[PDB]
Amino acid sequence: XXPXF
Amino acid sequence: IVEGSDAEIGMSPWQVMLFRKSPQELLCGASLISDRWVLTAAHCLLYPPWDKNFTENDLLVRIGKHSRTRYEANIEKISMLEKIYIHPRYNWRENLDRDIALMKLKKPVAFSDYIHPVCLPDRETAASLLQAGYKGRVTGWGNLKETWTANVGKGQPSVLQVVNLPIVERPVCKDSTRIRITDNMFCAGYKPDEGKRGDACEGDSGGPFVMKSPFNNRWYQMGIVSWGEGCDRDGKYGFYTHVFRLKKWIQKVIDQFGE
Amino acid sequence: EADCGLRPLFEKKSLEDKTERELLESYID
Ligand code: NA
Repeated sequence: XXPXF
Repeated sequence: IVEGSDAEIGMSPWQVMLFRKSPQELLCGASLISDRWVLTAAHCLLYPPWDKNFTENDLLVRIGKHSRTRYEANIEKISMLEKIYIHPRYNWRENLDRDIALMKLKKPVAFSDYIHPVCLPDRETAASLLQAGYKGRVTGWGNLKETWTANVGKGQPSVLQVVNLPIVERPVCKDSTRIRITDNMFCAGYKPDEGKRGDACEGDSGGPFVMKSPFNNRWYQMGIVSWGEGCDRDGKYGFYTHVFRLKKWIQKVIDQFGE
Repeated sequence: EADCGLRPLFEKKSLEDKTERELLESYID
C-alpha cells in the first residue's frame, strides 16, 4: 500500500 | 499488482483510472458501478500523509483503458467529476476504517464492449461468497514489486494487471499485523507455503476486488484495495474495504445525489 | 440490477476468461 505505512 | 498477469481485452470493463489534473498524474484505481458513479478508496482523495487531498476540481478519470502508455482511440473515455463523496465516518487518523468514497461523473459515460458496470453485493451474495478460501480478483496499474534496486525499479506496467487471491480467515488477518482491523474490512492473499504469491501494491489503492457469483453469473465488487504493509511479503496480507458492510451509505449517496 | 456484472466480451458471448474457472473451483476448496 502507501510506501512505509 | 505483484505476481499478476496481463488482463485480457475487456476482462475488467468496470476498471477506472483516477488522475490528478495538474500536474497530470495517475493516482489510484477505481471502479464503474453505473453510468455516472465511480467507487474508490477514501484515502485516494483525502490522506495528507500520502500527499492525498483533492476535490472534484483537482481530478479526472479515464475509463475503458487497457494500456497505461498508449492513447486508445475510439475506446477510452475521459470524464470530469461533478462531485466527490467520502463516507462521513471515514477514519484516516486510525486504520482507515470505512475507506470508501464515491465520485459522480459530470456526464454519463457510454457503455461499450470495454466500459461496463460491476454489480454491488446484496446480503445473499455477501453471505455466500465472503468465506475464507474463496477467491476474488484484484486489478490495477500499480507497482509490480515493493522494492527497487539500482537497475530495476518498482515497475509500472503498461498493461492492466490482474491477480486472483483467496479471502483469509479473520483471525489470521488480525494476527498478521499490529494494525487494528474492523468489520468494515477483510483481507486476502496466500499464506506462506500455500506456494502461490500475489498482492495489490502501491498504486493499486482504490481498485476493485471482484468475485464471480456462481448463482447468477454476474461479477460483484466485494472489496476496494485499501491498505497493506509493503507488498506480497510472506505472512502479510492485503486489506480491502468491505463493500457490503458500507452498502447503506453507498445507497444513500446515489439516492440523495443522483444518476 | 440492470445489466451489471455481465461483460460484453465474456458472459454476453458465452466466453470465459482464462482464470475465472480458478475462482469457481475455489468455492469447493
Ligand atoms: Na503475503
